[PDB]
Amino acid sequence: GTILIDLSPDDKEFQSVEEEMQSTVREHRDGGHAGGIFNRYNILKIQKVCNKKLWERYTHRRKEVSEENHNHANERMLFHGSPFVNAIIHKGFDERHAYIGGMFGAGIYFAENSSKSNQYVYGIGGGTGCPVHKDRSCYICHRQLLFCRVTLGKSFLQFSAMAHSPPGHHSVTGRPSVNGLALAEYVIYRGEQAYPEYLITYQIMRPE
Ligand SMILES: O=c1[nH]c(-c2ccc(Cl)cc2)cc2c(F)cccc12
Ligand SMILES: [Zn+2]
Repeated sequence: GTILIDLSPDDKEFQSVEEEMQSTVREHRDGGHAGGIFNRYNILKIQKVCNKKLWERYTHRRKEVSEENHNHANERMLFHGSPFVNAIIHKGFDERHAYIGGMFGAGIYFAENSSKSNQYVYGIGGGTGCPVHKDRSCYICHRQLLFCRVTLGKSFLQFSAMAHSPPGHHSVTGRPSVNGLALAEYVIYRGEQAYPEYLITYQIMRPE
């Protein structure tokens, strides 16, 4: 049921998505080991992901959460990087897309920093890099990230350097508490709480 609709680079939607992608790159504590060395991306394509069934599944759950949280879904737009991006856009999020060894337990992880999600495009820790060159800092191969609509509801705040949500909460927020520049990360425990709205195709760019 999924179709992908290409956005024109002249479209304001393309432009606002590209800006969120570019402006949320930061330095990482691994010095680029997992995701590569770059300060910016070359955006090749942005597509809108359209699937009526998956959208209805998302809004149904969003309404349940909202009604449990004084009519506030606490919806964010967040990045997700995964080797399973092709399954996600066709079948939605589910337990198979969880990060089992994540620091907030087995759930589905999202980032405010696009460069954090970039670390997972080729697997946990960048795996072995691109399939063609075996290079985690490959500047040639095309990568994909999802920019997703995520319902957090009442989020459990974890201050910090598929399982269940902590009782009485709909998500967990990983607040950065050592790296002063890092943005937050978030975890949901039900795949119906995210919709994969934009597929972004890009390369990381070698600093000049
Ligand atoms: O985008 C993310 N993806 C993942 C991740 C996705 C799939 C697998 Cl198989 C493992 C980790 C993990 C992750 C994280 F731990 C923090 C912030 C963002 C992300
Ligand atoms: Zn490559």
